[PDB]
Amino acid sequence: PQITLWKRPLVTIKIGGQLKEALLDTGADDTVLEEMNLPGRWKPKMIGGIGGFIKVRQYDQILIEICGHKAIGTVLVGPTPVNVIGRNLLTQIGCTLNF
Amino acid sequence: PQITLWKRPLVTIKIGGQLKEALLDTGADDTVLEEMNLPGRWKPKMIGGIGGFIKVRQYDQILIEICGHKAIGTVLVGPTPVNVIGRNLLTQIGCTLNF
Ligand SMILES: CCOP(=O)(COc1ccc(C[C@H](NC(=O)O[C@H]2CO[C@H]3OCC[C@H]32)[C@H](O)CN(C[C@@H](C)CC)S(=O)(=O)c2ccc3c(c2)OCO3)cc1)OCC
Repeated sequence: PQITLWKRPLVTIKIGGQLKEALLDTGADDTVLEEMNLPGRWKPKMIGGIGGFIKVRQYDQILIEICGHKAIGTVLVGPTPVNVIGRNLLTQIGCTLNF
Repeated sequence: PQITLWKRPLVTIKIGGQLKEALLDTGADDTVLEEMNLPGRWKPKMIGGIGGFIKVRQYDQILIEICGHKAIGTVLVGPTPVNVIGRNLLTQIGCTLNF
């Protein structure tokens, strides 16, 4: 599909057996999701943007489905104000910018 | 052009007659550039990112060319970690997400 950018590019994702809403974010290197108690091990990480850094938990080899497109990769979990799908997963679903 | 996302979608922009590098950022509502000198009036504003809020200078109706495509819109100047082109200008140049 084609998503215009008049409004926030919000889509439904499936992760850890749950459905959530997330932004398709070409400015995000990594994927950052709201607090959720995913199973398994993790590693601490800090990520920075406008306003500074937040602390997140890095989970690897996580399965996510985005608009029926499956992907598997690293997900960062923490007190982010918004769920963002970053380039690590956008590439896997074949997402491009076009103008 | 069609831009894949294996690397950051960085492009050259021209603003205030000066060339800069900026990130096409579908997760940003607004366009935020690092500290620079711009001609014209401005108003102080606050914007919030992943780590908190920052103070910026709001310049309205600014000419800015993005990868060969002209826009005229609002540009925020302040302590952003990187120059980001937000949806307010991505829409002007006809940019969409596609997968
Ligand atoms: C519920 C209240 O929300 P809120 O206002 C904040 O909400 C939002 C916060 C963040 C975003 C996404 C963020 N957009 C953003 O900053 O846009 C600004 C300007 O336009 C406005 O529109 C939305 C906010 C304003 C970028 O797309 C992506 N970022 C990096 C980018 C700056 C390049 C360095 S990143 O998120 O930091 C990030 C993601 C993955 C990573 C990483 C860093 O490093 C490793 O992987 C969207 C909405 O609370 C205030 C505390």
